[PDB]
Amino acid sequence: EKNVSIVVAASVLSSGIGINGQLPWSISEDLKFFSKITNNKCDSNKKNALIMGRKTWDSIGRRPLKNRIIVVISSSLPQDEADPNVVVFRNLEDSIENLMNDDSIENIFVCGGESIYRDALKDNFVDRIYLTRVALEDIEFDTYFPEIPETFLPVYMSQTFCTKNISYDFMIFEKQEKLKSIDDTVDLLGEIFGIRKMGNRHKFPKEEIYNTPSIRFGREHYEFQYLDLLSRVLENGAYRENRTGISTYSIFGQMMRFDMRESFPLLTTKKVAIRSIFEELIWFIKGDTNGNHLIEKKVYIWSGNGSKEYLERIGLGHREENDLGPIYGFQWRHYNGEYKTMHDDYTGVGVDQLAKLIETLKNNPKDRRHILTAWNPSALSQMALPPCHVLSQYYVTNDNCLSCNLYQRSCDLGLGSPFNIASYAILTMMLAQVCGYEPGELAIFIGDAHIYENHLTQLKEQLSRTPRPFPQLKFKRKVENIEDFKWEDIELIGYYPYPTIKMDMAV
Amino acid sequence: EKNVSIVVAASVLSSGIGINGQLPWSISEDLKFFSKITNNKCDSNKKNALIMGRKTWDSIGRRPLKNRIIVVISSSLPQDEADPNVVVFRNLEDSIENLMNDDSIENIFVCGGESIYRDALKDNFVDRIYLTRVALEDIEFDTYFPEIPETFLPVYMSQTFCTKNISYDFMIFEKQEKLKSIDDTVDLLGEIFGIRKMGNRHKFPKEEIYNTPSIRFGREHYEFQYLDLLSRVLENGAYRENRTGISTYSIFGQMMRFDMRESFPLLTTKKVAIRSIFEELIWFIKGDTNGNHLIEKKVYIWSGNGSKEYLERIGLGHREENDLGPIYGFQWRHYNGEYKTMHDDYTGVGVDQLAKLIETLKNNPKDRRHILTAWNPSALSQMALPPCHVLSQYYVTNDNCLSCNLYQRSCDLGLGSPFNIASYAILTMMLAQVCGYEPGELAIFIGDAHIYENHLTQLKEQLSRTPRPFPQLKFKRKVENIEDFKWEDIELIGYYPYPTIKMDMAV
Ligand SMILES: NC(=O)C1=CN([C@@H]2O[C@H](COP(=O)(O)OP(=O)(O)OC[C@H]3O[C@@H](n4cnc5c(N)ncnc54)[C@H](OP(=O)(O)O)[C@@H]3O)[C@@H](O)[C@H]2O)C=CC1
Ligand SMILES: NC(=O)C1=CN([C@@H]2O[C@H](COP(=O)(O)OP(=O)(O)OC[C@H]3O[C@@H](n4cnc5c(N)ncnc54)[C@H](OP(=O)(O)O)[C@@H]3O)[C@@H](O)[C@H]2O)C=CC1
Ligand SMILES: CN(Cc1cnc2nc(N)nc(N)c2n1)c1ccc(C(=O)N[C@@H](CCC(=O)O)C(=O)O)cc1
Ligand SMILES: CN(Cc1cnc2nc(N)nc(N)c2n1)c1ccc(C(=O)N[C@@H](CCC(=O)O)C(=O)O)cc1
Ligand SMILES: Nc1nc(=O)c2c(Cc3ccc(C(=O)Nc4ccccc4C(=O)O)cc3)c[nH]c2[nH]1
Ligand SMILES: Nc1nc(=O)c2c(Cc3ccc(C(=O)Nc4ccccc4C(=O)O)cc3)c[nH]c2[nH]1
Ligand SMILES: O=c1[nH]c(=O)n([C@H]2C[C@H](O)[C@@H](COP(=O)(O)O)O2)cc1F
Ligand SMILES: O=c1[nH]c(=O)n([C@H]2C[C@H](O)[C@@H](COP(=O)(O)O)O2)cc1F
Repeated sequence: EKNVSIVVAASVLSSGIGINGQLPWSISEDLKFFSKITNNKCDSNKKNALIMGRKTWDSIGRRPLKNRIIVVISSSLPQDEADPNVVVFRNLEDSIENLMNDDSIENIFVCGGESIYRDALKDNFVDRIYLTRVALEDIEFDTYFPEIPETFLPVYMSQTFCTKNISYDFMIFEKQEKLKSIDDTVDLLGEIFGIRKMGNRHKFPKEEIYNTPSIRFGREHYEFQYLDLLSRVLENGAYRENRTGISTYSIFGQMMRFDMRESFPLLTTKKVAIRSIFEELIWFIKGDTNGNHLIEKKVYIWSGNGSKEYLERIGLGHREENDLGPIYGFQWRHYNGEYKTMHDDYTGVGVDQLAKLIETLKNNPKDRRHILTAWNPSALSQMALPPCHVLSQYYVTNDNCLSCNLYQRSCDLGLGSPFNIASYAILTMMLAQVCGYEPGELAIFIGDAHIYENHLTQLKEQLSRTPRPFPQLKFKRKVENIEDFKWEDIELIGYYPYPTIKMDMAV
Repeated sequence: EKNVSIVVAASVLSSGIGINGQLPWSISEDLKFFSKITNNKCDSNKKNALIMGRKTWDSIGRRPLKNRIIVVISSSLPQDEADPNVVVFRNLEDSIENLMNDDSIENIFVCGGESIYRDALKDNFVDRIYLTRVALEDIEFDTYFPEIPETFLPVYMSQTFCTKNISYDFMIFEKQEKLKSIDDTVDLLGEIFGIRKMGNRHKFPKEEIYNTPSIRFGREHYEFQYLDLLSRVLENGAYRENRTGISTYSIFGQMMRFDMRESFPLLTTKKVAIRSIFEELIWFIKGDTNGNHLIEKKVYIWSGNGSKEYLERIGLGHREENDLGPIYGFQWRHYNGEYKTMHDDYTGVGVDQLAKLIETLKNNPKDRRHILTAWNPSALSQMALPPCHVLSQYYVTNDNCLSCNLYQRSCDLGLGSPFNIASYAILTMMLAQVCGYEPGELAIFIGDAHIYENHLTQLKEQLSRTPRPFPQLKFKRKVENIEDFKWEDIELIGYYPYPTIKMDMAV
């Protein structure tokens, strides 16, 4: 028995694959993907067979594919022995004669329209599925890819790629059937030493809290860098109290890694409020600490830490209603500046870290001191809340890309973390355009990674959703100064998330 | 054809296993390891056979081991059928009849003295070796474990454990003989997209720069967290210039993780100057920036950045010879203090972060703001060198352990990194004793991880050395204040490193 794999490129939601006898898109890299997989063989004196329907055979110009033998399923095509690279069969079952008879065929690929896909799955001929999920859904389709049967399980999901501002993935599905001593030794050592063995302090998450657990070795989509951290906290998190009335499950010392070259790290397993994230970031960039300016733009994330009852509770009753004090955006633009109120004019006072960062990224790109800090011990007592994202470093690669590292001392994985991922991604892209670079990578290093106990049912629901390709984010215009960005300048392309999940903030 | 494994506990350097008819040590957990490994079986109605010499049979009191059959090799013991749990054979080869005849034996273990080990290896009877490396060498031995033949390769090396201040490892050696489509798909995607696929920017290190490459899935010893970072830089490092004349190979965004409960992360692949590391750390704690105080104690690590030629070169010619300026230990003890010279009295000026950190660690252990920073933009111009270890956070676990996270913007993997690993480990243990806790974990997050080009032959030599168990570090007395620590108070137990490697610092 030889292998029979399905190759298909379908839309991410409705699984559309065609329109009016052709594809709904033109993605060059996806065709090169089709070519390399269908040519991938082990024996030199053998070829692969590509099965396709007649309409698909028409759509490719009715011309052969090099180094391969095309098999056309048709009820009315002549079975002429003229073309040795193209053969015609009357039904799909007969065309699977290559298995038993033809020993010159190594592997078999099904890749030819809805009619052939649906019959190849209903008759249980397919061993593996190569799916290319494309992020295009507000268009018209007339040919779809059938629903994948439950007998298949995902084993691979690539990172998100981008062609002509279109996001797409690459997945592999395997059909289900019915080193040995190293794992045993580690288990025995774990029985002897309790939590003395550090592995037992970092236990692998159980399958019941592992997002898409059938993907073991192919967890390439960088949203798994966030989802697996959720799983790691649910497994190893210590129940601990904190300044709020809501206890958490907390571990210490974690990291996440994200790409920004070919996609934008906005979570797809939950609809993330991208507008509020931006309006908070430009609020930091402008140097503003007036909490009213966010409420005037219908952004209330800082209303909890900016009520008169909260400020008098922490010893800042002399402060105005939403005067959050010297915080993010006051240490960015006026570091070590004497803070009075939020209405005063601070032009010239303090150290403008953001300005020095932009000027250093352009004049000395390979400098190792592109640092933006917000942890100022002399001003902590005056802040409405100590900074969570305390320090960030930036890096110019040899191909003119801008990467970013962030250390955040405390991380609300339910609310703050999805914001921190997107917020510092936008900041890096802003810094890249003003400095003339392209976006690079984003790494976030976390101290107290925790989950609030009132987010448990919500985050467990989020872990039940298999991720979708990351969207794209582009700027509509090039700005003179970094302060000039507006919400209308941001174009979010290809974002098809799961429904939003409500989670209450702990004050 | 059953399995024949060797179980042995030998010294780390000389491979001593016995003295005067008994063990050179008493490690309880190692006996539980011997028991669990020799009892590990698959069939309920089968037993394992334990082969041992006569003198070894004497050393265990001539009493049986539960659920197992002991096989004694002796030329003079009576072959009485009285005891069914003990059988005697006249030579080692005859006793390997367990393979052909007794189908009631599942696995075979050789574990009985130098004479049996050497004959079992010279006759090629052993399939696998379970080695427990013990860090005790300045004692007396009379029975040794033979040199492991080249036909064996290590496949596992556990973390370092500790019993009665003795460090030890657990290794597995396999004998050499004569998830398939996922790797193919990822390789094809790497051909289509160049450095567009993030995996190609983080290529797995080649075997020629991978320390002990035969250990694929068992790289548990946390010195591999440092050695693999060296391998990762040699593979992906971009050749970049910097403020010095010595270029580096640099990557961005890396992390290392170390245990501190059962061992001390002092590198064994190179003899690390631990005294200089400590004398620099207490120099930081005391708040001292006078570089002469380190030179007076024969510690010259800061002499390069504190020469009259270097200081005048970077615009500090007004400064005294070794006046390094407000640096580590001046932001620790006197944050935001106006720095004059190194001779002035700074008692009372600035924010004492170290004092507040200790007081916060004791009074509010689960607080999420145990932060010690050294990045002060207002003082960077006055420093002889901006801080490399810029910010650190501390964490109290539910079992009264103190963990530490460090963000390092720039990392000299040849010189600074071995110091940074050990230094912040010592600092965390000092903070743990003054606050009444035990050492926890150490995680180091790195920005610009690089290797200087004049360290290439040296670090490749270091990568050729298989690691040894981490040592132990204990304090001889409980101190009143953290400033009271002295070098004589530190006892380094079980440190048997490889010879030191000379590497020049880039000024
Ligand atoms: N995104 C992707 O990966 C792909 C998309 N497509 C798109 O899908 C569309 C085409 O698919 P689709 O509409 O389903 O047409 P098909 O490609 O499935 O071709 C159908 C033809 O195959 C023959 N056929 C099908 N079933 C049988 C049967 N049971 N017995 C005998 N003959 C059979 C018939 O030929 P006959 O009339 O001669 O009897 C039929 O007309 C196009 O738009 C194409 O571009 C196609 C391939 C891949
Ligand atoms: N750290 C560890 O893992 C272990 C350490 N040890 C230690 O090592 C020491 C003992 O080892 P060791 O000194 O080598 O003594 P052995 O344990 O190897 O026993 C030797 C005896 O086995 C018999 N024997 C050996 N070879 C032959 C042969 N070719 N034909 C017939 N009989 C043979 C002889 O018994 P006879 O004289 O009756 O003929 C010989 O005296 C002890 O200190 C023990 O504690 C032991 C086991 C494990
Ligand atoms: C059958 N078909 C429709 C089509 C389009 N995109 C797809 N995409 C995927 N992922 N899977 C499919 N089955 C698929 N099929 C095809 C098949 C081949 C070519 C084609 O020109 N292939 C060249 C591509 C050459 C190149 O781009 O380098 C080859 O050599 O295979 C176009 C459409
Ligand atoms: C043959 N021998 C010497 C000895 C000591 N340490 C070793 N350590 C290792 N790693 N490997 C060996 N072969 C070894 N052998 C032995 C064998 C068994 C026991 C013993 O008492 N074993 C108990 C373990 C008792 C316990 O768990 O405390 C068992 O149930 O097997 C002591 C010494
Ligand atoms: N404990 C604690 N956690 C914090 O995150 C935090 C912040 C920042 C912040 C970030 C995000 C939110 C928030 O509500 N996000 C949302 C989530 C889902 C759907 C919609 C939204 C939406 O905002 O529309 C609130 C606050 C300041 N102070 C804090 N304290
Ligand atoms: N560029 C750059 N790199 C740095 O590491 C650095 C430091 C800290 C430091 C740390 C270590 C050394 C050093 O020489 N270590 C050794 C290594 C092997 C064997 C012996 C020694 C020994 O000292 O005895 C020098 C300096 C201050 N300023 C710096 N600038
Ligand atoms: O950007 C943010 N990210 C974040 O994770 N938090 C959460 C983390 C923690 O749950 C809470 C309070 O921090 P702490 O209790 O350490 O003072 O703020 C707040 C932000 F503003
Ligand atoms: O504790 C230290 N750790 C460290 O890694 N360096 C190295 C890193 C780098 O090679 C150099 C400073 O880089 P730069 O001056 O360009 O920021 O010092 C120096 C220390 F003092």
